[PDB]
Amino acid sequence: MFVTQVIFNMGERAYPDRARAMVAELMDGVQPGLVATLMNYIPGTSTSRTEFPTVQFGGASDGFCLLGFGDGGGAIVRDAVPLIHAALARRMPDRIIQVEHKEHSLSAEARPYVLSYTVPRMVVQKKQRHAERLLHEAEGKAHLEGLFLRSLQRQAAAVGLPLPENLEVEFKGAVGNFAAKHNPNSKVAYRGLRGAVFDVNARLGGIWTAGFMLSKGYGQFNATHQLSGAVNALSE
Amino acid sequence: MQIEVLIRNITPIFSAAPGSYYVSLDGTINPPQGASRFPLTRARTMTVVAETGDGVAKAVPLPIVPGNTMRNLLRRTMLKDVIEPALRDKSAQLSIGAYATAYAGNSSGNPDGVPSSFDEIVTMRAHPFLGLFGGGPRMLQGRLMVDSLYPIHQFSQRIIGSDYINDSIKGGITEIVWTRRNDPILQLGSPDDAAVIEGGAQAANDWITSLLATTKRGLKAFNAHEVVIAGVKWLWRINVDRPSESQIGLILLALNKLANQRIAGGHAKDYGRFVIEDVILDGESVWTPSGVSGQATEQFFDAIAEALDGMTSSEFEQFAASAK
Amino acid sequence: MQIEVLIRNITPIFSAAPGSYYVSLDGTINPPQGASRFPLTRARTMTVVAETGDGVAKAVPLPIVPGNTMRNLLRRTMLKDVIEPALRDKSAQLSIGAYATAYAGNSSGNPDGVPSSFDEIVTMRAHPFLGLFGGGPRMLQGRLMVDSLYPIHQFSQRIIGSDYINDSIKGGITEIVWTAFNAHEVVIAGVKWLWRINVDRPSESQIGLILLALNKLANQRIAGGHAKDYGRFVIEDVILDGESVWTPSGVSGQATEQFFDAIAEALDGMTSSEFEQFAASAK
Repeated sequence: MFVTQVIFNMGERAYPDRARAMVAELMDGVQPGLVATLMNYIPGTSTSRTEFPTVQFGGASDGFCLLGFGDGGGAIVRDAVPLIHAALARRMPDRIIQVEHKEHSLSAEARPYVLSYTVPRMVVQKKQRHAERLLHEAEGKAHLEGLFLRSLQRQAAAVGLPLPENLEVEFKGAVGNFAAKHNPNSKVAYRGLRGAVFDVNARLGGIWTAGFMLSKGYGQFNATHQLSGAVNALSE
Repeated sequence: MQIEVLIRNITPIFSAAPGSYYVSLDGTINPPQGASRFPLTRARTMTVVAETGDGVAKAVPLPIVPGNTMRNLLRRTMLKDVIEPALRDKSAQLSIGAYATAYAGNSSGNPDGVPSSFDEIVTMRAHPFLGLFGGGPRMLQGRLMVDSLYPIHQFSQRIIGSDYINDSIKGGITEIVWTRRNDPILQLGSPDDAAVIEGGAQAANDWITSLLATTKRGLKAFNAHEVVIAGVKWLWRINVDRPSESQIGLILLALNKLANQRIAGGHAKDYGRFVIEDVILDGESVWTPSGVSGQATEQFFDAIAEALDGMTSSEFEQFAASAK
Repeated sequence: MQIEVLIRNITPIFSAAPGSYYVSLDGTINPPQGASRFPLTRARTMTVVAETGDGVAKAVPLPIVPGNTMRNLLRRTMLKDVIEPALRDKSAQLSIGAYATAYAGNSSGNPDGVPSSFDEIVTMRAHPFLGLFGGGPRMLQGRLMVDSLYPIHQFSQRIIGSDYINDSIKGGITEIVWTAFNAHEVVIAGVKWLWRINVDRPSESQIGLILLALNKLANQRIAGGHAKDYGRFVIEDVILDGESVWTPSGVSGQATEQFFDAIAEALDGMTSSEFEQFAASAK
């Protein structure tokens, strides 16, 4: 029902993957339970869970942000943020780290017409053949709409939010593509989409997640702020 | 002897009504639960009966300044601006009990409970100051009646009368003022600013962690308070029970020097500033652009001057003395 | 002492008011549901009694900058430009309590609620800075009255008084800017403002500190709006106790040099111990 978003103001835009790597690195050894809980690890092992992650990372314009889902997510972010703040203060002795703590109510109500919803970061590259299928809407709609529907239903079930039984979505398109890597020296990269616009006949309150593999910082979007239509101020 | 003072305030008047009333956004009094809620400080109001061009009498709230506040304002203005310089010229020192009694009507919370000798009663009542207010350990009835600052309004016609109907205001005269409280944490962006702070950025981050961990109070507070809007005209009514010339002159001097004092509340925000527009003495206007002056008022000023240049602290120390 | 400061804005002053309001494309507040309303935050508007020559006292909402904002701006300017550099020059060091107390009055959300000894009161209300603002953990009354920023308008003629009537503007003094498009009404720039400051029986040092802040006041902006350049202002005239002491270089002359000397002496003689004592919790 409640989503907690915490932003650490480091002063520079850090990509979410390196952010998660470094926050893992800072908490090595001290308070192992916090590390296991924050990294989405099975108790007793360091492996991650295939299930939807309750721990969330995102790329803030001024830094990186922690997102908790549900009471468990809220509780973990609440007892976690002082520790990561202390670690960041320890590592960066000559910079002030600022913490912004804001909560979003999560609500999804139906609506007999559609609204323009978009995201900056979709994980859509599965096969190279499907990548060229985006020229025709009909061929590429099936897997994209299926991905959106499954992502929405699984995140709703994870957060326990009621959703209508009659959601239909049609895709519009994206702005461009981008490449992302595990490490700067890694030779493995994936393709995402920026401005992937799709129309849904329902309202989405608060911040929302779509796609899969979200903990590394993909598929987060504030649907509520997008409805304000502040995307007009994009020019040079 | 009735005194009516036409007061126009050039800054909002803020007399806080006791109690934690809560407001939402867009100024809804006592909002339905669930919406955002913030503590609102309501301005002091008195319910009065008035007919709003309907003919039926009904009780409606009216934002006023309580009469006790105006009485204390008159007392303080008189003391600071008239009596205290007179005592300082003669280098006469008031005892601590005398000072407390003159400034709050009593030197302690325990009244004496016994009456006064007649000579002492008349001596204290004939005094230019103590006669007006009275008080003391043994209770004394002052000569001064101070009424509340009633705003001239369609709700005040049944109270003040139709004499000042030309200055009435139809709509409401209260507004909500919103205030914040910002932490220093937001305005730190560089350690160069924090060169004045102990421990530097490390200590600052430690303090912010303490704030997020165990403080909850904290230095962040969004709140609001209701103020009476500026420019509304007020009527102040003062009555005296058979005064001497010196007491009337003292009251007139206090009215002359009253404009230098605020009415109530909002010292930080310059609230309570006013200008005395018209002073009426027994149905006759004695006010002048300079102030309270004229041939009809010369005798009062002469009498109060003759009382001031020859007064001492003996009366005050006798008045404050307790018989227990 | 009564201090009147004249302020005009090169850029629009945007003091957003609380509450969520909606406007339409043609620009009407709170359109009917049938129209496409757009989000709109409004400027800080205070209703004031005024007349337009008819003699009818009609309350009119007037866009003003709150006196709290002016107080905070003056305090920040005073510290950052005078008190803070002076503290650095002597290598003075303040505790976090001293810093938070200086910037916001209280160091904690729970006031002491206990009276202070008169020695502390007399020592602190004579301080060049803390005496003006005050209000530590033990509630102390500062000597500074900071009025709001009233534009010189027809609707404000009942407030300023029998002065500055000639340079008064009749028309509306707020306009809406569109940035779907983020709309937020603003006061048209170039309008004069009246800034009234009264100080209760001040010392020469406090007056000098106020004058120095006014000299360096123009550096900062007004009512936030750091983005898209909102808040620029220049002071055109400063009236001290009825007489103007403002020059294009700044407040100076044969009238206000004594205040500058007194504040120089106070700054050379002030230390961090007073701030530490003021921020110290009595409990």
